[PDB]
Amino acid sequence: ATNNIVVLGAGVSGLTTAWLLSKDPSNKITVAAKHMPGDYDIEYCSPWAGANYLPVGAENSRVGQWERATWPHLRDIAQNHPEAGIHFQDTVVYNRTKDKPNPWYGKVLPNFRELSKDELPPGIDNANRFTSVCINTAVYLPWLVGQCRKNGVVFKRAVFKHVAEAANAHHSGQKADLVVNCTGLSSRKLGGVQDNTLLPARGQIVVVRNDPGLMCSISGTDDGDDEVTYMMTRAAGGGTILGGTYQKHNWDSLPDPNLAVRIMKRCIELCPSLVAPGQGIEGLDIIRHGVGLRPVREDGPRIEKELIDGVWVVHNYGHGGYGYQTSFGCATTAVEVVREALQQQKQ
Amino acid sequence: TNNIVVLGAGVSGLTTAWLLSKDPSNKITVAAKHMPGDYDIEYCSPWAGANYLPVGAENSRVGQWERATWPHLRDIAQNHPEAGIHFQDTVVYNRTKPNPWYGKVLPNFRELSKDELPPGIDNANRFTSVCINTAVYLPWLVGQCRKNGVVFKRAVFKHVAEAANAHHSGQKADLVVNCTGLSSRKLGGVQDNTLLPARGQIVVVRNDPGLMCSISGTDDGDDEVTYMMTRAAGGGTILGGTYQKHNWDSLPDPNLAVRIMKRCIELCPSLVAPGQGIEGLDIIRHGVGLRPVREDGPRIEKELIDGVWVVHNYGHGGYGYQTSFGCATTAVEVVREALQQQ
Amino acid sequence: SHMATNNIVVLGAGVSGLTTAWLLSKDPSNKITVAAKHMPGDYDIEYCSPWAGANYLPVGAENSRVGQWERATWPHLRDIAQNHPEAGIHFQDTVVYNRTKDPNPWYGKVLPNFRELSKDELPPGIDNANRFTSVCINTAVYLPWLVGQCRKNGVVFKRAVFKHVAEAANAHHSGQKADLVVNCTGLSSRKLGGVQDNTLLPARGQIVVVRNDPGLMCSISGTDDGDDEVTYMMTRAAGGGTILGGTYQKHNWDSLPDPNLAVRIMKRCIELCPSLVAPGQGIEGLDIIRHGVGLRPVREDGPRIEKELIDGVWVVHNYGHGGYGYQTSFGCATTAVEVVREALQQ
Amino acid sequence: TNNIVVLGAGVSGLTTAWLLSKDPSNKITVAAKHMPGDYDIEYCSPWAGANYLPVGAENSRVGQWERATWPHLRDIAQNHPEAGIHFQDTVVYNRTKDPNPWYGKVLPNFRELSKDELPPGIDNANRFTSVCINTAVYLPWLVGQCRKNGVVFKRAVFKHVAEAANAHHSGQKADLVVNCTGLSSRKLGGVQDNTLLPARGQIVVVRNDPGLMCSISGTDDGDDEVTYMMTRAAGGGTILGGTYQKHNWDSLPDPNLAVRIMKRCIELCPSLVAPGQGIEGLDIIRHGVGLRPVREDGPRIEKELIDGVWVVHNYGHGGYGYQTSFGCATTAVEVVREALQ
Ligand SMILES: Cc1cc2nc3c(=O)[nH]c(=O)nc-3n(C[C@H](O)[C@H](O)[C@H](O)COP(=O)(O)OP(=O)(O)OC[C@H]3O[C@@H](n4cnc5c(N)ncnc54)[C@H](O)[C@@H]3O)c2cc1C
Ligand SMILES: Cc1cc2nc3c(=O)[nH]c(=O)nc-3n(C[C@H](O)[C@H](O)[C@H](O)COP(=O)(O)OP(=O)(O)OC[C@H]3O[C@@H](n4cnc5c(N)ncnc54)[C@H](O)[C@@H]3O)c2cc1C
Ligand SMILES: Cc1cc2nc3c(=O)[nH]c(=O)nc-3n(C[C@H](O)[C@H](O)[C@H](O)COP(=O)(O)OP(=O)(O)OC[C@H]3O[C@@H](n4cnc5c(N)ncnc54)[C@H](O)[C@@H]3O)c2cc1C
Ligand SMILES: Cc1cc2nc3c(=O)[nH]c(=O)nc-3n(C[C@H](O)[C@H](O)[C@H](O)COP(=O)(O)OP(=O)(O)OC[C@H]3O[C@@H](n4cnc5c(N)ncnc54)[C@H](O)[C@@H]3O)c2cc1C
Repeated sequence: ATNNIVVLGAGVSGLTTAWLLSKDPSNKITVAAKHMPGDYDIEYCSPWAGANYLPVGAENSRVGQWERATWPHLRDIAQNHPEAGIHFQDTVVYNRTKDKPNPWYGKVLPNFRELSKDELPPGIDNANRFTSVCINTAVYLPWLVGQCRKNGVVFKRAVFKHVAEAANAHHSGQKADLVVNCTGLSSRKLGGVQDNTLLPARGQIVVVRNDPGLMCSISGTDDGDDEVTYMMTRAAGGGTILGGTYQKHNWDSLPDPNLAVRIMKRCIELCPSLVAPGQGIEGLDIIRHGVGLRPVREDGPRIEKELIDGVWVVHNYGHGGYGYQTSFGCATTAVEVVREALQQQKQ
Repeated sequence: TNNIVVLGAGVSGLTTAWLLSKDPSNKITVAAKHMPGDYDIEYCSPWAGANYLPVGAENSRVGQWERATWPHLRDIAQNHPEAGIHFQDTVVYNRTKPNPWYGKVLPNFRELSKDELPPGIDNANRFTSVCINTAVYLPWLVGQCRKNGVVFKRAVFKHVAEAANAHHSGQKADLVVNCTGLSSRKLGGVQDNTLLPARGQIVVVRNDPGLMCSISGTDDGDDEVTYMMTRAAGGGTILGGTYQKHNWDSLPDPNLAVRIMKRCIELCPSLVAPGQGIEGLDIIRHGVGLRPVREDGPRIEKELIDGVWVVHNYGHGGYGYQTSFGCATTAVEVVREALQQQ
Repeated sequence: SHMATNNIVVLGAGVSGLTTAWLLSKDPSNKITVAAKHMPGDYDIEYCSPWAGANYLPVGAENSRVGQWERATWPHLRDIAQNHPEAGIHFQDTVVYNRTKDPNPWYGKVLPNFRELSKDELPPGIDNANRFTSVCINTAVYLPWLVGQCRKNGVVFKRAVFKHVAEAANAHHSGQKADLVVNCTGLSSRKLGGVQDNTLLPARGQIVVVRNDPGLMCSISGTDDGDDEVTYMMTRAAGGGTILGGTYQKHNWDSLPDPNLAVRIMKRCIELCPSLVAPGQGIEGLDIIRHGVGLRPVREDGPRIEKELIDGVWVVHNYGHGGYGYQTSFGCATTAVEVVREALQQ
Repeated sequence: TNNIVVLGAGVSGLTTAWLLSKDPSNKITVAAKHMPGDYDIEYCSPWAGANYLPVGAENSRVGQWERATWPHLRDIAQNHPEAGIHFQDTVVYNRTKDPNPWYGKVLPNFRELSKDELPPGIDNANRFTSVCINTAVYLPWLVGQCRKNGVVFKRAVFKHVAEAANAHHSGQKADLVVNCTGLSSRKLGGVQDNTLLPARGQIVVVRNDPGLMCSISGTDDGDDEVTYMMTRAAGGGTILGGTYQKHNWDSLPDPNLAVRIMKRCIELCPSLVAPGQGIEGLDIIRHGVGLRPVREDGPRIEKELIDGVWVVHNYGHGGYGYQTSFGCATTAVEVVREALQ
């Protein structure tokens, strides 16, 4: 007794859901996707990410629980599988006086300490230090492809205009029993879905060779509500990602030079160890610039079943700026919605 | 214990670092300007198809390196699907403008009879070779190095000797292996005047034709070729191509792209649905790399430069993946030789 | 009773901004600064004008505002084509096909050498076809030519970026606060402070620029390749190259040319007017220069030309020209001049 | 009627076409791959600043051409504002870390800076008025001038120079081809000039108007990096430079080089930004890279019978194609006229 599943999409959400589904021997799985790991394109968010684990959800929220559920998997991969491109990094988070002390992730993440009042920079209300992970997305996304392959997942280049078409793309040559929709921001335009609550949150990055040795971030800036500051160093020499930008309803794919300059200035002033004692922006050794669009949904991630044109579909999209840090938690819930959808299909 | 900096993180660098990492007396840093995940004109490896299609003559250095590399690639395609290499049926058509040595090497080798060969075609070979999804394989190689304790660092060097100061131990490296490819033309203390780019333009499509096919030449020009190959694990199909010596142009030419796409659908029509032309190709993107061609082929040899022992492994032209393990095995041999003198 | 002066800032340097600047400059009473983020010679998705074909081929209903602006614009364009070859406009023979899937249009009484194509001559699946002489603008010559025409009349051009329309009033070259600002920011009026026009939307248009000169302009009213895909061609004056189109994708901001869209544009164009290539050739006979994508500044109510007081500054809008900014330019610029003269009456 | 094909539409071709067009016995086709409005690394002209800042020795071919060029540029700036040429105040700083030039006798209000006027680390400095060309207005303006005189323009790619003689708008084989292909003369058939080489120049285009052209003799960032700025006429933007990299063909702007251009420029002339601002004070339009067509012997202006066609070359202008444009064009016309007999 087998189930033909097409996972539509090959970003974090598609790859993590396909991998977890593949652990069930009754699932025969095709990952069908327009863009694959190795691709850089504005329609494909996953490779643009930093990425790190830095919870943004409230303790009792859906997102918060998803973040909480994801950590043990990411820690497991970081501890046991150096081939996956995940490493542990010391992390500092600064919260400005113009604004949260002792967050829930303090009980979860290793080496959590709250910094003393005399250790705080001017303008900072509270700060904390802890161990978390930075994901080298360029190594990790193909690692997930690889893990899916070991469990017999077949990958296939495809483009669909409507979600129900994905059910005709299963490698068996037979109709899929279920389609899992991990199209992210493309679910805004995809037929049978057309989710109007989706919006891009544009994110510009500068990729640099300089290794500061820790992840840094501040709660806000004085450059505007949509210009943020963070940095993280990717595992396995992948480079340092300097950010950033959070521009809702902005679709612009091309790095803006002014914005790039301001990210770099904000970064070298937040964590000066990026550069030598005397230096400004010129001591950064830039690899490239980049821009992705965060698939922000009004109510956050949509993980639910829907019978669409006589095809059972389990959605798993709308992960905004937290798709990696919710990935395993979200994929797990999706695995259960798939089970539930097939259980209704069986009877 | 030997503090080795591998300068470079393309196929040559990664494959050599991996073979070196098998020796526990080696402490290995990979230091490089560009890493897997990067697309840049200075970084050839991501631009490759890539496949195994020998170009060296039987008893040439290149030929023996190609011969030595096959069992490594076969084993990876057989036993490690996570690496992004799979077996593919291959066709090689030879025009007018037979029994090649790889016929005794590659599985399922047959030569085509004249009743099967189209007009203007002299002879053809059919066989099983491999296609490498380089987007998966390059990071896989990073991962295998990582699993063996290899440390990866982002670095830029003006001079080859500087790499000896980038070792992750903090101590001065005993040896630097120069795996900088085409950058060894300008690299301090190497400055190799016999290196030239052979520009290669590609078209990346979603269409899976089920096989690799290539021809010995085209009517579109001396420097224009036809090949296609489908990458493993849904990596896409690579349509080629171009071999343009002393051409450094990083940008895809729209005219060359259309010609690539025209020649490919004519060579192997199963790329497209019956009666479709170029519009039938679902195009992912275009691409351009520069092959690091060297006149005397790959340079693998030891040299004392500014106190630092240097073993070069560069100048692999269009055949860096298909000589990777073979060249890296020679590099290891020369590394042990240079360390014994030390 | 001193020399009467009006300090005007024209905000924007695309066709709307430039044509309106030029018309205002012919009044010696006006002292004019053109302040703009992008200028002729720049390529950017925020700047629609250099992406245009561009031709004259009316889309407005006879008695509609757009239609009347189109009619008013032809004389100016024809005169420039007639008398000023330096401007990069030339006349070209033009054919339009109206398919059976979708007859004596008003421009038949305006444009020279017009004819209805016969019952015998209409190709399969076409209800009506018309041939006529119109104009093709080499935008890469014409936009800088308009800059030059403004400069002759002492218009000062200044690079500037504003978050709010009122800030343009502080950008006048005289050092004094502007009396009026002309808002010609096209699609950027969606986001610009004090304007925030939610009725603006992009209509993405992708082109292929080629070397091949068919010696005529030709379009069709629709295609088999979807509602958002169209077919046209025009050859720019003065060796400017041939523009192959196209695409009309509402609510699509994508700045990058899609290679599949490019191939289909070229396939359709090869079909519609075969003398692009030497017969026996397909797409490979085209000598491609480059690909290009622009976003047409579509407004639901068409072009906004009205006076508004935003903060202390009188503002005259002239934006929302969609895919017809060149063929309405002089018509629209004339109305704005009159609205400016209206607001200055105080 | 002399049927002339001018092969190429950068400064060399356009200026030469315009000069030849003033003789009514010439029927001229400008045939070119790339035309004004295009951006491509095979097309050098739109990547230029451009300004007049002579580099040739007093009695050299180049310096003579620079000298003869000035009055043409001065005149266009004086009487023809529509052409996008700008009079600009100019300062040239010579570092002590790295002399009364001949152009002191050519350019208006030239004066050496006094001892009190020299900044720290500066040996001597020259102040004068020169010209900045808005290449984006001026190139199309030249096309327009050619058009007014009956020059017809044709998009065309040729693999061999002699083929250009078949592209004449009359339909008859051209009496003469003018080779104005710049760096493309290295690969173009019948020419294949191996003394050509690229000198790569990266620029930053900014909105900030400093009010003057600033230039310095050298850098602390290595020989192949330079420092200059110039503001284009008619709101064309300010061009920040730069680099001079022999044999580098690279078309992509390198971000580290860009950052260093911007720092050197705000340090050379701080009125680019406001006091307190660094590189964030610069309002960037875009980055760009062109390849100067450097030739060993400088510009090649001579007749050559290639196949059955008379070819007058005018290429290899390096970083001085604009400031020698008219000088060189005039000589080419003389060479053309002779070749017709
Ligand atoms: C600058 C930036 C930094 C970020 N940093 C972090 C971080 O530090 N931590 C974190 O957790 N998150 C981060 N994110 C967010 C994270 O990148 C996203 O939430 C995540 O990538 C969403 O992945 P996805 O699989 O849902 O969508 P995608 O990555 O967009 O994948 C969608 C898949 O569906 C395919 N597809 C879409 N439509 C079709 C179709 N019609 N037919 C066939 N295939 C289709 C696409 O090709 C693709 O394979 C960041 C995002 C940005 C932009
Ligand atoms: C279109 C195309 C198709 C191809 N197809 C095939 C194929 O089918 N089969 C096949 O076998 N081969 C193929 N090749 C050839 C293959 O890509 C090359 O032979 C191979 O990638 C060269 O590898 P490399 O590691 O030696 O050099 P590279 O891949 O160029 O790596 C060089 C490394 O050195 C680093 N580096 C350089 N300079 C410095 C510096 N100064 N400081 C620090 N680091 C530096 C770079 O950042 C990089 O990490 C193809 C090539 C092209 C262009
Ligand atoms: C592919 C394509 C083909 C077309 N073909 C034709 C055709 O054949 N015929 C025709 O009539 N039309 C055609 N069009 C339409 C035409 O391009 C537009 O209608 C016209 O360009 C709009 O001009 P504009 O000056 O109003 O806007 P723009 O060209 O975008 O000019 C806006 C100006 O405002 C400036 N600006 C904006 N915001 C700010 C700010 N905040 N601060 C400072 N400056 C700012 C911009 O930099 C720019 O200088 C075509 C369009 C496309 C996309
Ligand atoms: C960053 C930078 C700054 C500069 N600043 C200055 C400055 O301040 N002052 C100054 O004087 N100079 C400056 N220069 C130099 C100047 O830009 C060049 O010297 C000049 O533009 C060369 O013009 P050209 O017409 O000879 O060559 P191009 O501009 O390259 O034109 C060559 C023409 O030939 C055509 N062509 C080539 N091959 C073929 C073919 N095979 N078939 C058909 N057509 C062909 C091309 O398409 C083109 O139309 C600068 C250059 C750079 C890169």
